[PDB]
Amino acid sequence: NRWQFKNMISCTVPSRSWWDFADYGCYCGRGGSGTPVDDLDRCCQVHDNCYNEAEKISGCNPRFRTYSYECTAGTLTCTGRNNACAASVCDCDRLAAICFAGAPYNDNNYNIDLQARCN
Amino acid sequence: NTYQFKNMIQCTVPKRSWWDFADYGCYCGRGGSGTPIDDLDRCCQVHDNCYNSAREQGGCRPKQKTYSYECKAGTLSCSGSNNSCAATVCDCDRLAAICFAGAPYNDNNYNIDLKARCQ
Ligand SMILES: [Ca+2]
Ligand SMILES: [Ca+2]
Repeated sequence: NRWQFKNMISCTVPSRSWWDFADYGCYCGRGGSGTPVDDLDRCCQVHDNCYNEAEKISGCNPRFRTYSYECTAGTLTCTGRNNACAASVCDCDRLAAICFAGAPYNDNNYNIDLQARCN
Repeated sequence: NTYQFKNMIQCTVPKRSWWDFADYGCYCGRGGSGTPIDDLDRCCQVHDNCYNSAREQGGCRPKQKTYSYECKAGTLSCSGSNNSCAATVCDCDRLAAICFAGAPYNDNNYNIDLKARCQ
């Protein structure tokens, strides 16, 4: 669920609150449109697509589906106790939290003007 | 779908671009959490709750479900054709569309610092 995805970000980017990703670029944070401003934003577009697939599973609400994971000294792991939905969702979040850790944070891309830069 | 919800707004609040509401306060877009900054932000929060309830019917996906509405004179109307989901998602947009037309708009509350104002 949404809350768990915050802990994954906490697990791979311990120096950053999850609020720095809440509204960054044209994708990180709700909705999403236009061309990704950078690498970090591209991680979030991918994450959205991922969620969009995970929703094809019957009755699968990514944002609420509580899954089974483990964060060990930096290493994220989706255990096998998850159902097709939870299993998918967990993977969408894991690959996203690692993608953020890999990308560089452009402070000038935090809370940009959506209208001007994302149509 | 959101193309439709975007039309209900364009219909009840013709003096404003839909973008004016895509990034306003803590609930009208990004963030989705905290205390509504004003009468308008509260409209979106209620819209958000409304979508979660509607998300309960299997397959019902608010952002992607098309319904039957008619906008004439500033008076919206969901026709008695929509099915369970369609009928619910529609009523959600309709009530939000109206709300938006009756709630004051504060520029100061547009594109605010989510991290420092929605905790
Ligand atoms: Ca998004
Ligand atoms: Ca913003």
